[PDB]
Amino acid sequence: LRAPSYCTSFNQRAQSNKTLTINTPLTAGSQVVVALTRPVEVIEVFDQTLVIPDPFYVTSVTRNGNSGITLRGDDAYGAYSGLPQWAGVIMEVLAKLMTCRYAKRVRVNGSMALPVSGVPFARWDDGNVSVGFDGGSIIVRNASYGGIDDVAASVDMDLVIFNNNKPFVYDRTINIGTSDQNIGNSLIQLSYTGALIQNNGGYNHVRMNGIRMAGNNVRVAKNRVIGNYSRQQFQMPGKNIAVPTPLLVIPNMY
Amino acid sequence: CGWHLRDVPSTMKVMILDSGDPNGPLSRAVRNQLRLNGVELLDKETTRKDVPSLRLGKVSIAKDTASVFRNGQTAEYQMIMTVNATVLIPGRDIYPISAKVFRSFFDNPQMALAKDNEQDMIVKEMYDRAAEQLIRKLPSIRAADIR
Amino acid sequence: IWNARFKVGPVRSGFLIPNAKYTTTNYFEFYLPYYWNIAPNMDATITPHYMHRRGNIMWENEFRYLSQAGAGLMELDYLPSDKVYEDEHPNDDSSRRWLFYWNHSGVMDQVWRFNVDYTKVSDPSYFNDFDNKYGSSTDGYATQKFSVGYAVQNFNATVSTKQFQVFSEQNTSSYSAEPQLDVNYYQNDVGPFDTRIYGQAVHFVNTRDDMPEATRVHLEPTINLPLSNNWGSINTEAKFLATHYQQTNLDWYNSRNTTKLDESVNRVMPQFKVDGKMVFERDMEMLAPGYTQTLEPRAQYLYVPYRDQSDIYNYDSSLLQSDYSGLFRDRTYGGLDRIASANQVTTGVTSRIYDDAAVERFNISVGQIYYFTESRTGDDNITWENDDKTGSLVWAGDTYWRISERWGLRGGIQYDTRLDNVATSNSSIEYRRDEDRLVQLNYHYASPEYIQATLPKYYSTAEQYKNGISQVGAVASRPIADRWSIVGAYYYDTNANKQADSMLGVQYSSCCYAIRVGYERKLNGWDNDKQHAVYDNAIGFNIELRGNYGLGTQEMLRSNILPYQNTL
Repeated sequence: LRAPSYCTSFNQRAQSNKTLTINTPLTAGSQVVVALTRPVEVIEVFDQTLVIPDPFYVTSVTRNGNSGITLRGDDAYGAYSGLPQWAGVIMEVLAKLMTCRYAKRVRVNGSMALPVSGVPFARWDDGNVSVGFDGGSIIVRNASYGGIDDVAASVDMDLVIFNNNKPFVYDRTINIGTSDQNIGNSLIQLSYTGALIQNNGGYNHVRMNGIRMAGNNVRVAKNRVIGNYSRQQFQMPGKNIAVPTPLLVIPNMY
Repeated sequence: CGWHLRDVPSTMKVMILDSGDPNGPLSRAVRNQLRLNGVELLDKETTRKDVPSLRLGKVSIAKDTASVFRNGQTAEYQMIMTVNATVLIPGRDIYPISAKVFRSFFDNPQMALAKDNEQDMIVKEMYDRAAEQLIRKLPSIRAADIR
Repeated sequence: IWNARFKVGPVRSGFLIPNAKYTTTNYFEFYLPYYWNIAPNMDATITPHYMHRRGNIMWENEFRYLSQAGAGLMELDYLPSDKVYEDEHPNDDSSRRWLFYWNHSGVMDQVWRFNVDYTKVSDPSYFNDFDNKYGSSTDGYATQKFSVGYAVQNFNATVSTKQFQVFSEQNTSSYSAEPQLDVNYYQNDVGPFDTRIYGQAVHFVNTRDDMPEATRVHLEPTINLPLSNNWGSINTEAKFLATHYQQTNLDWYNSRNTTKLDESVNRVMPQFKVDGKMVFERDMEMLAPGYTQTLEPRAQYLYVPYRDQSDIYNYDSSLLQSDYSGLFRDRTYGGLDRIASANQVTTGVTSRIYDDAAVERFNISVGQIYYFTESRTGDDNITWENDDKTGSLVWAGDTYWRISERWGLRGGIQYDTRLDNVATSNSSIEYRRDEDRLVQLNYHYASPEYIQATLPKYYSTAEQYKNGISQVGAVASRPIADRWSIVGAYYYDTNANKQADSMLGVQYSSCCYAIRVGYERKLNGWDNDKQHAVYDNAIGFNIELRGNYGLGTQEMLRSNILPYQNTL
């Protein structure tokens, strides 16, 4: 168990190409913890009278020597430049504390705005749904459906929100992927885990990625539809991206 | 070598042009080509009947796939434009001529408004190359005419 | 994967001959046409098309008429309920699928022209699901277009408009002209010169509400001076280009880009061209008596000034690809939004061989372009292997030898020094006795550097596009008797050492029926996970009812993804 201290929270675009620098005071000998709430951003790029969807996701996090952090990312195809918008919360293991200001088992029917602003954690049990988070709302979709329609779904979950009443304490971090990983009896952070480009129904079908929790195992699943671009104009290679940024896991003591 | 400056057959310096679509893109190209060569074009209803007549026939344009990528997607196209025509020498018989133009290009993904401007330029250039071929076949008609 | 097809059917007002169809994708389908002679200038065709997988009948209605206004055709396909659509598209409450198509053409007097091209669909997935006979889609949208024209020998005036049918589930970007006016006027023999005027007024509207809009007016007066001789000719041309833009809806684009668009933009620039040409000839008696060889040098100088066009959005201009004949072209983009500067001279030589009948047999062409100044269009972003900008950069070639009345050979090369190697090249040799006997050889090449400079940026990173093209093909055809015919084609990729296409067809023709069997193994996609291609095997059984002739060739040869083309 760890008790990180709140430092700041950012929601802004990168200053330079795929690089977002956030300045904040830091102390020597401290483990900086960054909880990305918006690690992905599908930017439309212009290439010679073509408007092309292109996910931009964070790749690595670097500490700027006791003065801040920087986030460096990349696009799906490694060919286009842009300024993506990323959000998160910067903390420090070594002085305000985030407090549990919301804890309720809720019923989310397709979408639900957060009752109180903060960093949401949740756990549920359903294999046919996926849960995402765009910053203000929780998005629940039908992940077992193969098509270009934005088919919603419902799920019962335990929702906990921390903002800056028990202190925020976490025990492990997890890198989500295409294979199941058991998190035990614990709550996982809610966010988009990547983006998908697919050849589906004569379109370049673009979706976001969410979290699938069946039992206690978590992996990546398809989520909210971003857009459909006709393949009569241009055709894109298929992409399925899971971000390398870790997600926080907190004990189920809230 | 024994080169020397070259010295349309002189019997076709005045001729009638019939196309069925005199305001079309092919006939406009042909008239321009029979203007740089000092040929006077007479109206279709000339009282004179001792002049040859060039009658433009059917024109066919075919575009097909020439290459594919490793996913089977179309890489290159090939367009073939065929033009038919006949020249009538009064007293003599009918001498058909034809042209065949080839053009290869890559299938470039573009917005369809920008992409048909590129296709409308390729076809316009293939009309000028087809008109030039029909003028180079006039000396061979005069040779056939003189059995 | 494997697929199979089985078709049977044909090649006063009553029923026609029905045709059936079974495939291992859509199962049984049946067509039952009926014909109706309404009048000498009216008729209809009702064709209930029963689809088994969709579990209902699509009523395909057709109406061809010819009235005083003109001749038109209308179409209305209607499927009362779709079973597959309910599973695949649950967000739609209904399942009705329909398509309305209207065409028209009317020539009042001999100069006026009228046209209509109207299309509507019910859902954004109608075109993908159905093999509609009528109806045209542009970038996935059903388009409605109207046109009025007026054409005499020396004047043109066309006004037209085109619209898209956009659904809320479609994100594709497309511009249309609502409306567009084009005017042409030619007056030659103005003294020693020829004159010509071109004008256009257009309004651009995008399918999306966040893309810029503009109104553009263009004027282009031209004056020539064509001088000709028995051995040479030179043509001097002067041109003027005047354009005006009125751009709105620039808020979304300006905030996301460093280069801002401007409200009012005036682009005014001249153009000067000098094209020369000479022809020599020689009596080629050292090869064969009575032959002639001609040598035809050609040079052209073009000058266009430089205007900064970064504050204009690019609506309808795309880069043009070049061949030998494109070395003398005076435009780099197709459209009126990008007009690159030019300070260059093009030189070329073509040599021909004529036989004793004054019939051309052989010709070869070589050409290049020398740039005195780099061609800039303001918005200059092209990936090149080298930073060279001036000098001799482009080379192109041509060849056409007519070996006999049945043998033919062709070729074409392109050599760019900004890539340091061969850009593109193609060749072809064919023997063709008659319609049923032919053997052909192919080769198509495209360097990896050429694709990086030309194709979109994501091509150079994907393994299915980044390696270029290197393809060898072979087509053959042979009839066994007066009622048999065999065809075959094999295409190979020497970069990957894997085939690209393979076809084999046999047809037995008879007096009253023909039976055709086909097989094709083709590239039909990628894996995206294991990074390898996916092949598709298909067998086709086809029975034709005859009331025709033909041994089946030239139809079997054009059935694969790389169709045969007569290159003789």
